[PDB]
Amino acid sequence: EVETFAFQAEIAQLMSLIINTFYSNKEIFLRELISNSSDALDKIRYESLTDPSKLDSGKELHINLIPNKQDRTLTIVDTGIGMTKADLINNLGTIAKSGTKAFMEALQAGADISMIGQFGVGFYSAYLVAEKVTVITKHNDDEQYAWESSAGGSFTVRTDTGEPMGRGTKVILHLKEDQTEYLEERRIKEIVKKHSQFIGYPITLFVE
Amino acid sequence: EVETFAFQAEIAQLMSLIINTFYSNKEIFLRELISNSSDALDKIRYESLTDPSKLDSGKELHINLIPNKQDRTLTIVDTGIGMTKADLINNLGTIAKSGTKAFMEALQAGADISMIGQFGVGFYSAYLVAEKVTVITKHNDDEQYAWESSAGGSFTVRTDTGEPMGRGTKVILHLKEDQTEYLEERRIKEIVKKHSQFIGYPITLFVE
Ligand SMILES: CCNC(=O)c1n[nH]c(-c2cc(Cl)c(O)cc2O)c1-c1ccc(OC)cc1
Ligand SMILES: CCNC(=O)c1n[nH]c(-c2cc(Cl)c(O)cc2O)c1-c1ccc(OC)cc1
Repeated sequence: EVETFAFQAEIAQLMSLIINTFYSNKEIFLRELISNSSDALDKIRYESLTDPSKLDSGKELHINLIPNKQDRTLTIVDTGIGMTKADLINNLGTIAKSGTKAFMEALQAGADISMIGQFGVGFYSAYLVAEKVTVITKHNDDEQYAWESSAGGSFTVRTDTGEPMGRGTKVILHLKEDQTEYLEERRIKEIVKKHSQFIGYPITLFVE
Repeated sequence: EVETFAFQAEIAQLMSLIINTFYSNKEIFLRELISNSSDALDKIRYESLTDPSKLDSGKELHINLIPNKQDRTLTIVDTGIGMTKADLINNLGTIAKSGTKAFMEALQAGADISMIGQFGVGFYSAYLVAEKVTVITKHNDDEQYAWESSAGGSFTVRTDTGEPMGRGTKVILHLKEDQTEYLEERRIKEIVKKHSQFIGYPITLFVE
């Protein structure tokens, strides 16, 4: 049912750098994950331009933000192109090995962690606030998978038989104990307004 | 030999807005075109991860900047994934119709033209400095095409029989008469250093 994989050495090193570096401006994770959602949404939209049946799995192109104080999770859902099993395994559709190398040569040259997205590995900023991350995804050319990691050098992939989602990607952030401010409506609103004001898809902040 | 197409109404409107709006910070075009080259390069690299024969048409992943004062052109070449004929026709692989709409709702809300790339239509900033633009491209799954436009509502596409390039995209900017500062080594260097310092591919500035 569940396969376990090792992160390539460079990705594991990126993940330790994000987890262990003292760095206070953690809120940029939300921008990186929304921006990722926007890229996936752009992709399904571009595909629908020549093949409208690509949208048979859902015409709505949007991003939802769902906080849950009881489970201590912030979930980001989008109706973008989604990922195949192979995409999930190859670093969630990123060029993360070379992107990590570039990012680290910048960090030497003075840059800081807020610029991680410029190197294509913005996802991993999720580990600034999350102790575990679960990625649930559905691409038109494959079944629904769940990817999951709590860092420490490994991730899992399983075929997800739970809630079918049609098409897209759901990112569930199991928040660190001292990071529950990102479940507060006021705070999420503030971050979205600050860093994500010109995203070309509706972003709905669910309430509790 | 040569097909002529009309820009969708919204793209034509974007192109008039870029050409006719008084706006002095024109140098951002280079950043947008390099960043486009970087995205294409990321794509061929991601593809090679699972199918290394994708790089049979060239293993080198780079961006060259070639000024020519005699022809009055700045050319940007990259060895990225390239575009099929259909990509060229569908707004150079962009979601330009919806991206233009978003960009224009931002311009109402106070944003300026330097943020065009946040809406996926950064290419068209080329018309801040160029009176004509020629895009020559080669994707693994198709032949070599040349796209061309001097705005005014139309572009052409032809199958390019001239210099074969293996794989990638070449953007040739026929500069406006008052915009020849972007052929000066000092100036191009300055712009690349300012706006394009963390691009994960070597950028070579050719000399004359
Ligand atoms: C290749 C076809 N699929 C995709 O590209 C895709 N599909 N879903 C996502 C995606 C990834 C993350 Cl991490 C996220 O938070 C949201 C997403 O939609 C992505 C995705 C993958 C890689 C990215 O690198 C910047 C950004 C988004
Ligand atoms: C779908 C497969 N091909 C590509 O995506 C592609 N190939 N070459 C380019 C490209 C486009 C421009 Cl305008 C440029 O200046 C440089 C490029 O490499 C692109 C490209 C297309 C769209 C883009 O939108 C941001 C950015 C780059």
